[PDB]
Amino acid sequence: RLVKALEDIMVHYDNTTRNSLGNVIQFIYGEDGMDAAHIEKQSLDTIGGSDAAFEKRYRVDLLNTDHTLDPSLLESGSEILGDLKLQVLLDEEYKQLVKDRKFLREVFVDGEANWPLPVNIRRIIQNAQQTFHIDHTKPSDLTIKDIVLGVKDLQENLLVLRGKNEIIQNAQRDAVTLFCCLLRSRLATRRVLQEYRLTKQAFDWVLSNIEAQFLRSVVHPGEMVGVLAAQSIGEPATQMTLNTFHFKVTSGVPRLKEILNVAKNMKTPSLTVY
Amino acid sequence: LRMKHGTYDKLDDDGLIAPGVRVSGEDVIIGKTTPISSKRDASTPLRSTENGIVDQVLVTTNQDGLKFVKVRVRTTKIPQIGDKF
Amino acid sequence: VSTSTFQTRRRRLKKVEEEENAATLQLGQEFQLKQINHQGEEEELIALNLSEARLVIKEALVERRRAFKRSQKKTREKELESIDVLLEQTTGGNNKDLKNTMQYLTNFSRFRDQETVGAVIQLLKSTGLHPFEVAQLGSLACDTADEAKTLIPSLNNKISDDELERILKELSNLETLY
Amino acid sequence: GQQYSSAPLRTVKEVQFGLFSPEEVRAISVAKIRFPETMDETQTRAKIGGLNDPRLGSIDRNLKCQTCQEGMNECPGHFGHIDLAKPVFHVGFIAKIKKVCECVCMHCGKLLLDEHNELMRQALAIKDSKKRFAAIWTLCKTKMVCETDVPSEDDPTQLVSRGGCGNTQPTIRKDGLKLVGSWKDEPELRVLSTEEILNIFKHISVKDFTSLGFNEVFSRPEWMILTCLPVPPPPVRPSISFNESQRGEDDLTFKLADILKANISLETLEHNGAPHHAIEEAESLLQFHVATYMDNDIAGQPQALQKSGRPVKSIRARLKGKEGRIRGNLMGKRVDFSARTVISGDPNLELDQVGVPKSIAKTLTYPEVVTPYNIDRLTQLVRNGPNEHPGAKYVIRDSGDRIDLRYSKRAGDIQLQYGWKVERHIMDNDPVLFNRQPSLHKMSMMAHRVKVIPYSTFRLNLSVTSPYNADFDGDEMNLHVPQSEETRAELSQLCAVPLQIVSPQSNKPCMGIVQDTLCGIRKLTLRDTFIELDQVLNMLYWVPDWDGVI
Amino acid sequence: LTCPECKVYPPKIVERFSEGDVVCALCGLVLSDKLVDTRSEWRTFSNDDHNGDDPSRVGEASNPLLDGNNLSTRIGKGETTDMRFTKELNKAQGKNVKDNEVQAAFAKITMLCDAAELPKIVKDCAKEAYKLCHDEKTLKGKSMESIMAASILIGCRRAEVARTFKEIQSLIHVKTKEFGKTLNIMKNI
Amino acid sequence: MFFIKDLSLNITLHPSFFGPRMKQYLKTKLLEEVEGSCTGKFGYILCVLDYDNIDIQRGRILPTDGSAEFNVKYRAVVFKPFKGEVVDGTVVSCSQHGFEVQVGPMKVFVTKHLMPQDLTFNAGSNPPSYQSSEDVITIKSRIRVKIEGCISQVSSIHAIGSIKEDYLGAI
Amino acid sequence: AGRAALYKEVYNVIASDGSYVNYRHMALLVDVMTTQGGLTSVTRHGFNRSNTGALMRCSFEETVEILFEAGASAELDDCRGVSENVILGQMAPIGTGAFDVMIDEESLVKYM
Amino acid sequence: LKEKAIPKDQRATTPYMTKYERARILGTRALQISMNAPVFVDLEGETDPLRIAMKELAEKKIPLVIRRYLPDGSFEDWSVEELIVDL
Amino acid sequence: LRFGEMERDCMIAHGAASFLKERLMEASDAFRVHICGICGLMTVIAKLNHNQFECKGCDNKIDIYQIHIPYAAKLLFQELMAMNITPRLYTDRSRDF
DNA sequence: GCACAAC
RNA sequence: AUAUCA
DNA sequence: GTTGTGCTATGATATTT
Ligand SMILES: [Mg+2]
Ligand SMILES: [Mg+2]
Ligand SMILES: [Zn+2]
Ligand SMILES: [Zn+2]
Ligand SMILES: [Zn+2]
Ligand SMILES: [Zn+2]
Repeated sequence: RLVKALEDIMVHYDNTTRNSLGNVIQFIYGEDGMDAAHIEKQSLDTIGGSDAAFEKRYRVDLLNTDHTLDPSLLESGSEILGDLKLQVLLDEEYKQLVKDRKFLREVFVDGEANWPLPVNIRRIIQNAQQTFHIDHTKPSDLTIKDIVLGVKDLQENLLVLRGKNEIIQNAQRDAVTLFCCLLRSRLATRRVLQEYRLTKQAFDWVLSNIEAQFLRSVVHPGEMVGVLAAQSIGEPATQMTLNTFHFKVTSGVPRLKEILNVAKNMKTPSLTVY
Repeated sequence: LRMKHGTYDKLDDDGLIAPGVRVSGEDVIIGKTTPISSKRDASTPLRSTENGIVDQVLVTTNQDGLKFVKVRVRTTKIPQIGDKF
Repeated sequence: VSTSTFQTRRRRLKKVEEEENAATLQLGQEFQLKQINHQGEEEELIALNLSEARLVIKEALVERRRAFKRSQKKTREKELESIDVLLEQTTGGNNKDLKNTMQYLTNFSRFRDQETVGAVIQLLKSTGLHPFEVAQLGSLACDTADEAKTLIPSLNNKISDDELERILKELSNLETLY
Repeated sequence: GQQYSSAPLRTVKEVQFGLFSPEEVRAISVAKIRFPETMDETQTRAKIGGLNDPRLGSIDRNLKCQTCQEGMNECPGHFGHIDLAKPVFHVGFIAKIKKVCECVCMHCGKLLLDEHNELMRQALAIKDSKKRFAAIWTLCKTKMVCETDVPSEDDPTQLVSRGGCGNTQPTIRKDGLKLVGSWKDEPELRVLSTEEILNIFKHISVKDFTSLGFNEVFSRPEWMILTCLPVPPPPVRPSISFNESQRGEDDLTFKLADILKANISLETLEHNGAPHHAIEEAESLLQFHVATYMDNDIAGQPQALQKSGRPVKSIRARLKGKEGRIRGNLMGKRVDFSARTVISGDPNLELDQVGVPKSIAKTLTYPEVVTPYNIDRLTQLVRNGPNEHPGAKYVIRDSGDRIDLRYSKRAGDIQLQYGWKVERHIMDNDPVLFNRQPSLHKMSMMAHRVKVIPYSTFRLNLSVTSPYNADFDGDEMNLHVPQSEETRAELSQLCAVPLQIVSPQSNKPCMGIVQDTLCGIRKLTLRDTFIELDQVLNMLYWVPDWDGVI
Repeated sequence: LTCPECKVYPPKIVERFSEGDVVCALCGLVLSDKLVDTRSEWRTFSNDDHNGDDPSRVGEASNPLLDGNNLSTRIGKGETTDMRFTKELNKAQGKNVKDNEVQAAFAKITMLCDAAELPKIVKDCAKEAYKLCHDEKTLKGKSMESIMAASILIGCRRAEVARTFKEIQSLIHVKTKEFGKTLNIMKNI
Repeated sequence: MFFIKDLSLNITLHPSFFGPRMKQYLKTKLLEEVEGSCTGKFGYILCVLDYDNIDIQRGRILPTDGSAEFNVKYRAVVFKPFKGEVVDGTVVSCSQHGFEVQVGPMKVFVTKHLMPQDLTFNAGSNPPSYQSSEDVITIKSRIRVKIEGCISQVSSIHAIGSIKEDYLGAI
Repeated sequence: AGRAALYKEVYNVIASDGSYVNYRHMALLVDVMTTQGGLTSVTRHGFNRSNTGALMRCSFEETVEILFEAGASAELDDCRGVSENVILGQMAPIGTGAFDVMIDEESLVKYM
Repeated sequence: LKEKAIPKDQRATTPYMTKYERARILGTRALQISMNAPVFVDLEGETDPLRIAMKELAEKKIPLVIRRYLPDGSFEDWSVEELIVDL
Repeated sequence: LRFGEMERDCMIAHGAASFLKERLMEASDAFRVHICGICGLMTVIAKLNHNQFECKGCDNKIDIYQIHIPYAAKLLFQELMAMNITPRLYTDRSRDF
């Protein structure tokens, strides 16, 4: 029944999800436009922790002796101190970071950090160190501008939806909202220089790989998405054993019938009052 | 008409194989024709997936006296790979 | 593999709809005058009188001999002969249909030169009759406006009796004396 | 093969459903069908100018198919007609027919509710033909009078006269396969006869039945009532001639003969002195046979049974269930170039390989096409013959002529021509679809790489057990061989095992290390575990990807 | 069939049923590809399905030698059935019902064999002996209950079922010399 | 009459022709299949114009065999007779039943009964002719005919004509 | 809000077994049940009562009663469903069938 | 109507080749090659028509063109020369 | 062996469209009928030898397409016709989309 | 034997 | 049709 | 309120009239 109901749902060449009638079901497959097989659980960082430790991790204050970047972290660090033009970039960067925070907390209200997102950024930073033999004791040749403006320019390249009009472009910005939140939390100026100790060469490679991997992760038009969905649900419903085990709401297979039949007379009706 | 591609040589003129002859796939154990007019072939071949040696062959008539013949085929099945235990 | 046209039609299942064709200018569904270009623009029907048809085909069969020699890189009575040369060079040779058409066109054409044909084309196009009628007027030589309106009943009242006689006068003059 | 036709090959783009106009049924038909006799020109061996091939389809390995010729493996079979004595209901629309009658004025033919009515104006606005009929019916099933006089859309003071006729409408109810009316001290009750209905429907206006969902060209109400009967050709109802005293006819051929017999009977009754009640008695017999032929599982009615006590396989019932024509011959069907056997595990195979018994590989075939690349290699295969493993079974010429290599005397001599095909044995590294039922998700069918091995089992790597859900307790699996160069590309590029490793079902790999290897990979990994030189060299060598550096 | 390439008068051809092909044994040319299983195809007409669940079971076998070609189903009770419509449609078959009635003399042979303890192969020979001699001018006007009493010994004398003429004199009836002359004018036919 | 028509044919190419002389083979296959054919729908397709600008377009590749199907758009001169059309032509045959007049690629038959009163078939003439006092119609003369009707036999179009009315006949 | 609670209730049935299905698959099912305007059941009188192709609807559960109605309503099947092309034995418009491949003479003369 | 051909600029689909597009191109070309279609690449001893088609595809010398149908009837033509292969 | 519904769902979920087609046609049923292009019926009297066609009833000898469909599909349409239903097959579209 | 659909 | 197989 | 109407796991294999 599940298959025969999702049969003709697929993704079309405008990254939309329609049936044999052209009726729109989803506007961008999976709401993100990503092919499920290319997704991995990743820690969203930003979302949790104390405000105090968040500040310790992301804030850079080139205008303050203590909270600036130590000249051990980069070459330009000694002549970076007090640079008013630059500090507006980092102020922007950190303002955008705290925006993401209050947003992620509006999206995952329980504060869960680990969600499935494409492109494993943690393993790209790893592969960048293993590759360029990053020296965790020598200053990098990155400029604040190199890092900050680089990550802003990458973001504009992670396109799922092309389309010159405004509506499509908006649906584009929206489908990359959560990924870019992850992205800014991992290539934040401080974190790049202090925790990853990347070099200009490594950093540029990392941004290159991110873009190329992101592209590889978007759904291919033609993907039968619906049959795929029915099987993805039908199959583990077979492995379902209740078959309780060692031993008051109806769960498992018989409850799954109710849901699909939209049975008006359900066995275990209840409501959780807070 | 419509003879079986299998071989009929193992048949004695009574249309039966004598017991003791070794058989094999598609070979003709019992020769039969259904005259209609000269006559079509209604013979019984050994199952194509099997083989062995004919164990015993008996000729009889039934409750109303129709000649009918039973043929036993013996094989020895030696444990092989896909076999279940 | 049945060669198709330039226009579309709704298959109402009732094949019983086709009408006949006459000299009430009811040509086919195919040959009605508002028809469509390969580029998709709506142009008018093209019916040729002979002379005009004889030139189109001749001009086209020569454009074709050219192209065949390119790819090779890597008096009326006299014309009847030259034409049969051009055919054995450019056509499939089995084309008895075209071979007769050229013998016919070559023997029945009133105007020989492209200039003369153009003169007929100019003259007959101020009258704004059907393209079928101007073709007939270019093919059938007539002396009286009655002869015309008898052999081309499609006219009757489209053009005046005396204005049509003016035209037959100018056609008779343009007529090539082989 | 199947011979060439100059007709343009096209694909089906639209399917236009409708009902058969009796005019059309008559027009298509290539035979009259007059007699309930099968063949037997009285104890003979030829078809009777009456039922199956009166002029019709052809069977029995004989061309004769009315000029058309061709015979069996080309002839689609063409239809005959049967002219019914009186109209009868098509069982499928007894429903609809009753509903239409409730919507239309009987004896008049007008719709019971106008655009003048306010709720009907709304129903008539509906876009879906099906939903519109629903609304319209629910409105004027209760309208029990054909109005002549109706208040205008200005004010109820002056009435505007709509369509005439001012009769009472019967409350129509279904009694068996008959429709019974009732007009309102004690009402008038009688049976609406088919001829009435058929006539009332014809009078229904084109704009009216169009509003009722019908369509002026393809599906008119009057065609819900059967007047002419399309007779299906033998292909749809095959016969078999066993041994001159045994002959098998299809249940439809039986059911048809009853329709005919019942028809011939009622025709004689009407022609003769019509005894009214002895005719309607014979009509509702005809009604039954025709009805029971399209559907034998009818609620309320007795089933038509076939001597042995079994009920006649109606047409409905052939399409219906799983194992029907839809679920079981179209949406799924058995296929050639397939194989099945017991699986067993093999730790010495690659993940993407599959162990194929030599016996199976010698039976299954791939029709490789001769080009000057494989021309030498194929000539050797043909020359091997179908007995030795690396060889071939058939050679197919350009004409479509196929030659059984096991019967040609100059087998190795056949000078292959480019464009000819050679059906060769499945060889090592040919791509195959491997499948274990029930195929619950897409990893239950994966493209593998043939390794021809001995013994009678399919051999697969253990880590591939997890998605097929196979244990080796006597499980069997299915192999399918692609036949096109194009179709194997679809397997190798899309369905291939190594591709299916990371699954979209749950964004994680669905295949892992299992059983022995999982258990032993722990015992190898302990800090206690040390290995000495002699056995280390053996482990190293055992890795095929070893860089040769101790 | 005969191979178009070879053409030798005894056309040596094999039916490779297993590959579903008809081959010429000499040149190897395949002469046909569509090939059908007659056993399983015959299983669709004469099966073991009396219940009605088999989707393969779709026809029924008949006997064109004995009852000619009379295809006819019977109105009977089904799962969802009112006992009213069965009666009406059966009372309607009564109005639709001479030599098409002399087939009830098969019911005379069948009820005689079952009273004489005779096999199913004997009845079908007695019914074929009776169908091919009951309208003969060579029998003309013989005792009509002694010509079917003679066609039972004709059916027994081929099916190898030992039945003396005095054994059939006990059944019906038989007038000895009357069904003895009739047992000879038919024997010539 | 004698029209120029915008037509399109579907040719299918087997992959082995997917070489450099592809467009050439196609235009050739067009001139083979279309030129000198005859259909009820368009008449006699006599000659294809502008051999250089024949549009080959792109070829959809069929999904079973590798072959590729094109929709070749071309312009042609056609000939389709109509009832009521008046045509000049030549007599090609002449029997006791009438005579045929070859007009363009098509013949038109003039039955002896759509002929002037006194114009009657005389068989003593060599060759047999129609011999009025002021007319002689035989196997080579030029005639003006009025087409009384056409018969479509999808391979050729044949027609029947009259010379009875005013302004017709010999010329 | 019903769409959400419907995903939530389905999610619970999968997570109660300790299993995990990627959000999109469940969201797709749920999104399908609700784009009609209300809760469309995955049953013979739900999803199979929509206005899709007639052969498609007939391949699940109601077969003949769907084809009779298809006849009297003079339905037209546009053959975009996978079911139709399978019944018809044509290359389905799915995956490898979601586009078309054509030869270009211009560039073929370029490469050779 | 054939006005539903979206022009070269104004194309808006992925400039990357889809996994099925590539599968069909390889299959299609391999097929034609095995049907003796001319080969547009120096086969360096290669004999398997799929292996050859892959060599054609990695040299961008397949003269095919994907016609991408949109759900409303329109289409965008892309040539394998221009599509990006990153699979 | 039976390539069933569930085995079909898998070949779809994979996107292997041609494989599905080959498995359902070449690997099995695979029949060719001629249809009239006026009524979408299969009532054409195709005498392939004489290259004559014609669908009388439409009196059409010019508008005929040949198509490739499963025999079981041809069986299905003939059975629907048997029941008065007209499964009309057309080779051109008329609907947009 | 359900469970939901129409009388 | 029963029995059975995973 | 009652009736009435669709369906109810995938494939496989072996006999019995
Ligand atoms: Mg198991
Ligand atoms: Mg297991
Ligand atoms: Zn035929
Ligand atoms: Zn009325
Ligand atoms: Zn031979
Ligand atoms: Zn037709």
